[PDB]
Amino acid sequence: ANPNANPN
Amino acid sequence: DIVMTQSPDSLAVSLGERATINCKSSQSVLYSSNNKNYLAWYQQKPGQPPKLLIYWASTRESGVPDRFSGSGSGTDFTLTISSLQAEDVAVYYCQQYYSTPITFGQGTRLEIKRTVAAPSVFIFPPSDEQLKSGTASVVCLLNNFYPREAKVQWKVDNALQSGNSQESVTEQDSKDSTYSLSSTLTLSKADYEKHKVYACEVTHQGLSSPVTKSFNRGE
Amino acid sequence: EVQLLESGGGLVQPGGSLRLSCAASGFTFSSYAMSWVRQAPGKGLEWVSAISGSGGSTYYADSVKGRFTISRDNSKNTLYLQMNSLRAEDTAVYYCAKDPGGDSSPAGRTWFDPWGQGTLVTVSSASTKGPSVFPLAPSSKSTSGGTAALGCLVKDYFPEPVTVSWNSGALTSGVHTFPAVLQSSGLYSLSSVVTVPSSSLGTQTYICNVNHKPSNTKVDKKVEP
Repeated sequence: ANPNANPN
Repeated sequence: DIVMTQSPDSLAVSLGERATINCKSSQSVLYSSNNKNYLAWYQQKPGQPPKLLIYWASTRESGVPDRFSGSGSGTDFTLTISSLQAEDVAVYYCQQYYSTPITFGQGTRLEIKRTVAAPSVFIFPPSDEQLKSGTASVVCLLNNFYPREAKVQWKVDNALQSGNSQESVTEQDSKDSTYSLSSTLTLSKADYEKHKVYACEVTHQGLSSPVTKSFNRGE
Repeated sequence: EVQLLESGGGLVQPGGSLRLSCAASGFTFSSYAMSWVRQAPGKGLEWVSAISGSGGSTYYADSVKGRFTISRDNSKNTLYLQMNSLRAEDTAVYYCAKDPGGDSSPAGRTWFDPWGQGTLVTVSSASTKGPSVFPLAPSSKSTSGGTAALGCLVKDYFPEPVTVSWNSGALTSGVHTFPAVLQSSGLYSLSSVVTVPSSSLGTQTYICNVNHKPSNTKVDKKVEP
């Protein structure tokens, strides 16, 4: 649900 | 680490006009998987913590007035403040959160431009209470002026002073957009008692010629 | 509402240690990564450290690695920053700041909302000293037409900050409390002034309330013409 995915 | 560079470092804009601040990242903060730009903007007023304005480069935080907007993509971003209001005087920061450590821009100081206002000038002799402890502080107040540039020149028996004063300037007022300034001349009691006429001469764009406020010690 | 409240800042000797605390309220504390971000006087923002919601992961800026330790007590809604081997360049306001969306990875890789009001950490060998307060009395040389200026000189104190009010908070219009200047002695000084109707001088009492909490110095100075 947290849209702040790690772009790595 | 990603370096964030804001342009300009400072600018002055009048109420009701549009202010634009740019922010560049040293590498792209656009994630291809979700097409999001990992960029935020903050506003920081004096004495206060930063306050979030914008995230994901263009999403306005709940409660932020819609005159604040963010745009841009990749490495090049912009904060625009439409219809500027007097309380918008602040330092604005961009920040990336694409990779760690997270990093901020250096800040852009937004000044409110207003009409020219000459300072009101006041001079205060040292208090008798301070004098009996051996030091004399003479204080000159320049109240509610714009623009910020101002020159204070202390004169003691008409000799211009240097190296024995210090100045302080307030943050721009969030309602009337003026500045105030204090200059303090510090003398030993012995030096203070050696002279008679203490004068503060003020030069400012709002004054058609320099203004002098003075007193005679011991009158 | 979500609120963060830092405490623990103060004056520290170089090489010394201090523990900062941040009390959180208004949300499920353990669901959110938390960070410390600092701001040296007059400078920008520098992230310091972060911790995951569970406390299982901690990260540090290179500038504090090996000297600072971040921790949290998820039974007390509190975040901590233990600072050892403090240096002059660690002088700053330290802010607690919350991940708005949850427990983003790595902890601290986020934007921040809200931030606390901050706690001031001063790293210096200079000794604590309370200020002397002297009146800036109104007179003809501070009276022009209908407005007079008066004030208080708050001289020779360390460390920052001092607070000044007028008439115990009742007088706020026209008050300017100037930023402190560091004198060549290593002590600060500032003035606080207010402009008032000159017709009021003969009958209205004016008192400046100076407070230097670092030295537990509280001074009220009546300012008379």
